[PDB]
Amino acid sequence: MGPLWLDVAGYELSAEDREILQHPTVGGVILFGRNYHDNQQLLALNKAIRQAAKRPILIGVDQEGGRVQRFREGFSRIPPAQYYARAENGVELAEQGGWLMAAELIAHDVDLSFAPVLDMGFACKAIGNRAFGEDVQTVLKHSSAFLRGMKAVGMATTGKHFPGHGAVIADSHLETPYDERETIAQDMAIFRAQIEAGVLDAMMPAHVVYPHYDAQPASGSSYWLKQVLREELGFKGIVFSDDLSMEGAAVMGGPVERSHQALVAGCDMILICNKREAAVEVLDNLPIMEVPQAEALLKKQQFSYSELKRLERWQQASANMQRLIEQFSEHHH
Ligand SMILES: CC(=O)N[C@H]1/C(=N/OC(=O)Nc2ccccc2)O[C@H](CO)[C@@H](O)[C@@H]1O
Repeated sequence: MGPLWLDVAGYELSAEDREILQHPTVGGVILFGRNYHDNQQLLALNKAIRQAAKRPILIGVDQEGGRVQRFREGFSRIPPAQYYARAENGVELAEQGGWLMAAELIAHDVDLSFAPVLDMGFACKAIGNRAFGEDVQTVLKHSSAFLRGMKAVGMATTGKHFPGHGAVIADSHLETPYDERETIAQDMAIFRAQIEAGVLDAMMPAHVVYPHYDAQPASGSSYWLKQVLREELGFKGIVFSDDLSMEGAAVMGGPVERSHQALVAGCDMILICNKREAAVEVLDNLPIMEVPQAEALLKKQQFSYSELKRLERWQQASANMQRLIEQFSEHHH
């Protein structure tokens, strides 16, 4: 596995896709809604991806629940992460949500969901009800349960967006938001806790500048990714970059330079989404490096959707998640 996560255009692989996936710089494919038509098509696509790579390759997706669920039709709907804490039995429900989400992905030959969100609060429009709560303890109580669910079925976990994206409430009018708070201790406490617990296999940093701490976005900052994340907090897992196709070239250079800089800053792996031309430029021009420790993120269990549906745990979780959505969704009222 190499450092690069890239994506494909549609429901099946093109000839170019099959060629690219063999490249040693590729480590993973991130799937989007545009790669999902139906359950059988998804299984076929994932088989094809793994066959084309001719070595282990990660298949990942943003499948959080609520506003962020790429595969919906023919899957169980998972609620916004916010909903668990709104119910009296929120800890049990959060575990069910994590388990169900992860299990259905595993059953369709996906390695991992980029989850959970450990951001604090609902006031950042991009985050909102993706957060488990608005205070440290509510977020920890419910995210920990969600994590336990994911781990129960052998899915690797990813905390995001380190050191916390919950309070980005102003618009910088630039490509990189700023969070101007003099202290983000509460936000970081959540990440510290989950790292110490040993329950995060990976971390995605925030593309956010925290000027009272450091001048660079966390996702491109040695301060955040090395000094804090590694040395102070003792994180031993995989660090993913921000989506590099998002970064402008006027300051950061072209996609090859941006990839290099992310890796030097402390990322293990880099993401280039929705920009095939950039991904190919990086494959064509980035010196080859291996990320063997990424193999830790490969899913640990194998089962089919038929098998999953025969489990009481599935029958209950699916019913309970639909009911939880119905309890708090404005759409269902
Ligand atoms: C803060 C946030 O929602 N980041 C998401 C995220 N955000 O990506 C962008 O914001 N990309 C972008 C934004 C503006 C212009 C071009 C790309 O991408 C990752 C992969 O899909 C997700 O795992 C992250 O959760």
